[PDB]
Amino acid sequence: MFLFFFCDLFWLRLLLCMYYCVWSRLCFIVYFNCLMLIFDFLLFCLFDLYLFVGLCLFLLLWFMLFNLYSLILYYCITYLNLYLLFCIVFLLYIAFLFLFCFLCDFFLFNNLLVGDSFMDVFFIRFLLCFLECFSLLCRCLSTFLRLFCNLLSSHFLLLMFFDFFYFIFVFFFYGVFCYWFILFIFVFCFCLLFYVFLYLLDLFAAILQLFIFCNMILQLIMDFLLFLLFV
Amino acid sequence: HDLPEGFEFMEHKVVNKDIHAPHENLETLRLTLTRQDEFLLREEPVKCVTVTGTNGEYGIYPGHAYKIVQLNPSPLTVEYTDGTTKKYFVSGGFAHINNEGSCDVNTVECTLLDDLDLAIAEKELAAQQAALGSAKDDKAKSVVEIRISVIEAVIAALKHH
Amino acid sequence: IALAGVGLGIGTIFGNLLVACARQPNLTKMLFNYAILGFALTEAIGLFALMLAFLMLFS
Amino acid sequence: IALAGVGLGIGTIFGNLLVACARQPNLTKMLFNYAILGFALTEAIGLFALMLAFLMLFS
Amino acid sequence: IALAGVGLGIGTIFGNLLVACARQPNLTKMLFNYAILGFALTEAIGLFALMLAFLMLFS
Amino acid sequence: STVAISVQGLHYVGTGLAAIALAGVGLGIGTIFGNLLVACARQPNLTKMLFNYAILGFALTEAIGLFALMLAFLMLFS
Amino acid sequence: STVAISVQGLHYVGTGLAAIALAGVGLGIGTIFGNLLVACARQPNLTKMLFNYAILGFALTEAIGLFALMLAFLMLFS
Amino acid sequence: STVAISVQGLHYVGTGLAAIALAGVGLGIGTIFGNLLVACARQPNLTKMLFNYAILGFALTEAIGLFALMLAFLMLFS
Amino acid sequence: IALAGVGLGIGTIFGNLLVACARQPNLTKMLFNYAILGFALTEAIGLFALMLAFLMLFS
Amino acid sequence: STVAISVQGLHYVGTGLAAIALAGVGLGIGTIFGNLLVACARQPNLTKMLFNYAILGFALTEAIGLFALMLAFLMLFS
Amino acid sequence: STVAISVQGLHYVGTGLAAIALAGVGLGIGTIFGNLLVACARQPNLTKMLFNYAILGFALTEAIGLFALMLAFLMLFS
Amino acid sequence: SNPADHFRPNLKALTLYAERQHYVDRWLHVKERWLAPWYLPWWSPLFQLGTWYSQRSRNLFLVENHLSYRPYKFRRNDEDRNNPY
Ligand SMILES: CCCCCCCCCCCCCCCCCC(=O)OC[C@H](COP(=O)([O-])OCC(O)COP(=O)([O-])OC[C@@H](COC(=O)CCCCCCCCCCCCCCCCC)OC(=O)CCCCCCCCCCCCCCCCC)OC(=O)CCCCCCCCCCCCCCCCC
Ligand SMILES: CCCCCCCCCCCCCCCCCC(=O)OC[C@H](COP(=O)([O-])OCC[N+](C)(C)C)OC(=O)CCCCCCCCCCCCCCCCC
Repeated sequence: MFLFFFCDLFWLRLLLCMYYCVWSRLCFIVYFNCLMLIFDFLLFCLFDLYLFVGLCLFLLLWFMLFNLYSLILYYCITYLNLYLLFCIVFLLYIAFLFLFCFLCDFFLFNNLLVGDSFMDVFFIRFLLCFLECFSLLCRCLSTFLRLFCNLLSSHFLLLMFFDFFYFIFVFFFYGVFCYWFILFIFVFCFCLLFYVFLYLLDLFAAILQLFIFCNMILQLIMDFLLFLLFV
Repeated sequence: HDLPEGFEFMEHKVVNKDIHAPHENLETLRLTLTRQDEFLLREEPVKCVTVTGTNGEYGIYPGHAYKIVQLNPSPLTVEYTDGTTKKYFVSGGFAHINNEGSCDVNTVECTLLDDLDLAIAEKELAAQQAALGSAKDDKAKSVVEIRISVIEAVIAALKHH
Repeated sequence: IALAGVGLGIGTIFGNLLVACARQPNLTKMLFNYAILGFALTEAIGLFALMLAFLMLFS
Repeated sequence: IALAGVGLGIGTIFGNLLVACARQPNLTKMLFNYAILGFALTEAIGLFALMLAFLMLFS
Repeated sequence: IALAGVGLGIGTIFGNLLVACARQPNLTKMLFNYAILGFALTEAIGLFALMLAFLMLFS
Repeated sequence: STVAISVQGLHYVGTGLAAIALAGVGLGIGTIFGNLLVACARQPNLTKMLFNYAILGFALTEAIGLFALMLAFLMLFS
Repeated sequence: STVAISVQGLHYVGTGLAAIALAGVGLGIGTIFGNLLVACARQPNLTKMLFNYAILGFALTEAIGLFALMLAFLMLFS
Repeated sequence: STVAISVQGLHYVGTGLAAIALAGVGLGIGTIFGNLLVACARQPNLTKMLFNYAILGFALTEAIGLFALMLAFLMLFS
Repeated sequence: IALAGVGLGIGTIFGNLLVACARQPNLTKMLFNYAILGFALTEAIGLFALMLAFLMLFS
Repeated sequence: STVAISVQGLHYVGTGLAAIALAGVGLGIGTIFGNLLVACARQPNLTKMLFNYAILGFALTEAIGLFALMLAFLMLFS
Repeated sequence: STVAISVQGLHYVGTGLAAIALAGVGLGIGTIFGNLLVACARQPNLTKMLFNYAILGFALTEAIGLFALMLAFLMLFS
Repeated sequence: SNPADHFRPNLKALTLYAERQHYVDRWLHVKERWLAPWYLPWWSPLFQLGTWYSQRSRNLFLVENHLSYRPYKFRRNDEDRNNPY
């Protein structure tokens, strides 16, 4: 089975071509922490710790072109599928993990064995290592699940509230001309307030979820970075 | 050429109780109430002492846990095992309470509540209140409000009894 | 299930008692009496819960 | 089950009573009265739940 | 069961009241009045739940 | 087989559950007033502004209680 | 045998359960204000920045309560 | 005898149960902001930094509530 | 389920015990004895719940 | 007589009950970040070190929710 | 009359109820790390020892979670 | 249901179907055509890359002796749990 379809970004692609045929400075980035990993001077890393910047920026652009514009009615999030997000996060996370593993430095994993020599090795430390190794994959899964669920829930709620607002506005506006106009006015004002609140909340939540999505990957990378001191 | 430290000439040091030691049942608190490097009371056994720190009022009895309290302008009560009461008024300072059964209350000024006059206290508040209205700047107003807080505490302290 | 609240409430009283006793050991006697008073009240509620249980289990 | 939120509430009052007594113990005779007042109100709530537990148990 | 929280909420008010009174005994009257205010507000919710219980009991 | 059943006593059960939410509201009221007293003792000068904010907190918490209470009454009479 | 049953009144039960989700929301809001009073009492000059953050916390907490309330009303009308 | 029964209305009950998970999430969020206010009054110089950490915690806590809300939609729409 | 409010109450007692021993490290014995007393009372409540559980289990 | 019955909508109930476990996880996370915010204001110089431990708790706290979430799928899809 | 009935779908309910036990484990872990952050700021010179004790506490709570999951899986399959 | 139907791609244009057997056979023909010429010895890494993994997978499939039944991958109806056929 081969389905031929298209993304919902063609107009946005046209706008990108129109408005970016000439250069422009960028000074505001959703996830700025990918550019500043080291905060104490004289510390440097031999690993390619700045390799994630390009992917981070592209992912932010793509997910912002989809999610932020999805607040416009009838705009489609073409990628909104659980397993597709799983594939994306699998790609990024496993690629970085295999980059660390191909280094063939086993000492890098010494920190997995949690605790000190005082703790019993078999009954405490080994179990903790098992849990942490499980927790890496669980972090991947939680990242993709969170990204999926936030969008799904937000858009379900928006659709339901908009349906209710349409119903009351269309089939009960005549109450403005009736003696119970005050009740309708109160309800309409409440609905407007709810509309504004929901839109603001969704706008903020989209950006914050993208921030967290990139921060999980950067945390994976940082957990295995080692910094040398200049002398 | 080594010089003595000024604390070597002081022969009344602070005794701390080792944490790994048995407890003792104490019925007396050794109080040391001090003003401007002058002790009004010295290792004086008192049944209880009531002090007003920033958080609130503390009633210190023998065996009270180790604590440091930053006092505020307020009355201080000292009750002897006789059941007799002596009330002072302090403008500030610190109170060090030791689990060994000692309380060293060092104040910048500690005056018996009898010495203070309520009539003088009331007129003084009125004067500072007028200045607070005409106080030039924010800093001046803050200083004036410090005086009012002390005055009202004094007025309230005397009206209590 | 009502015993869950009673058991927790009893533990809460003693938890504060230890803090209070450590703060001012000289008053352990008075605090201990008040702590027992609180237990005597919380356990009283437990009796009602048990009574209902025994008044429905044997019915 | 409502008794769980009553008995626990009683323990909370006494737990704070010990700390209040252990902070300034000369006010015990005053605090104890207020502590009893709180127990007199929460216990009153428990009666309402007890009332229903009895009305439905005998009807 | 709605009373469980109401009864517990009262205990919290009468728990902090003791601490507030011990810290600042000079303000017992004002604190006591506010405690009564909070108790009345919580009791209002308690009656709301009590109203529903009775209606569903005699209906 | 297709069987349709209408139980006329389950509009009571839902009503009782909606009343449970009141506990989370009633307890919330006590917490605000539980800490209001401490705040007044700490800073008696602000006995007024703190009281107003506490009233705001109580009203908003009560607003949640009444939203739940609306569901309780709707299912009681329907 | 294959038997299909459709119970009508169950939607009342589910709606009541969602109302319980407002218990924590109401409690959470009360907690914020209680902490607000202490912060104001311990730092009286910040009576506005703290107030703004309290409103922000209430808004987010209210949002969670509204997500549940949508299901409560939706099932009640299903 | 072997009898197979399929009750349609049960999906409402499971949906309502998931909504209860929001009670912890809503409460948890209020806990974060309560500490934020009590922390900004202890060290206002870091208010901007603390506000940033509070928001991060809100999303992580909020994320969990969405997991439950997804299950509600799955059963409510199936 | 009543055991849930028992185990938590026990944990509350010992949690406060550690703080009390930290605040007043020379009064460990009296705190330890009082903590044991609170555990015994709370455990007694749990035993009552266990009694009902076994009575219904074997009925 | 021997009668075997198969109720085909019960997995919804089990799924919702498992989802309720997420309330504790959400509450625990809020507690962690609340302590973090009130702890950074006390020792700001170590802010970064505290953050690392806070995330560790989240990693060890969110994992438990997955088990409950895992059971939901194993029953929702079966 | 003597009637014996065997419901297939009741193990889902038991599995869900057991999964609810994790809410306490998750909250307990949050409490452990919440205090850990506070303690580290108080006495940062003992970070390692406190971290070791916190891990021990997490392990014991996790062990209880394993017991609950063992019951859940047993009922789910058996 | 209806709200759930809003989360679908909105620009579906064409769907094509093809049997696994047919396109697998066509791919094998292409691979044979490109790997047949003499100037690509069998010992070259390219030829082994092309052939060895496929041979190994097919051998593993042939050697399989499972006690359970695996329903046909391309049945007409795979939605009924109580009918593997
Ligand atoms: C049988 C019926 C026919 C169908 C046969 C199909 C055979 C299939 C074989 C089996 C395949 C199995 C696997 C399939 C998997 C599918 C998966 C999938 O779809 O995923 C979704 C996914 C959606 O991605 P997306 O995010 O939407 O972005 C992709 C877009 O293309 C946009 O992405 P982008 O913008 O980044 O792309 C770069 C873009 C950069 O931007 C541009 O260049 C702008 C233009 C964009 C064009 C492409 C968009 C198309 C929009 C819709 C169609 C436009 C109108 C067509 C009108 C048709 C009228 C009938 O540049 C181009 O597109 C380069 C091409 C430009 C062509 C310009 C031609 C100018 C001609 C001028 C002639 C003048 C003559 C003058 C003579 C004068 C004489 C006097 O699709 C893909 O990723 C691509 C899937 C393709 C898979 C390979 C298929 C095989 C090749 C088939 C070619 C058929 C040609 C013959 C057709 C004849 C008419 C009937
Ligand atoms: C950084 C923050 C950005 C915030 C932007 C805030 C925008 C504020 C907009 C105010 C209201 C605008 C009303 C528009 C009305 C249009 C006509 C109409 O009927 O619409 C009704 C529609 C729907 O209204 P409705 O739901 O009442 O429609 C009823 C229709 N029936 C009955 C048939 C169902 O309005 C909207 O959907 C508007 C929502 C806007 C939400 C904000 C979107 C922001 C993200 C997109 C930004 C795009 C920027 C691109 C720039 C270039 C990039 C390279």
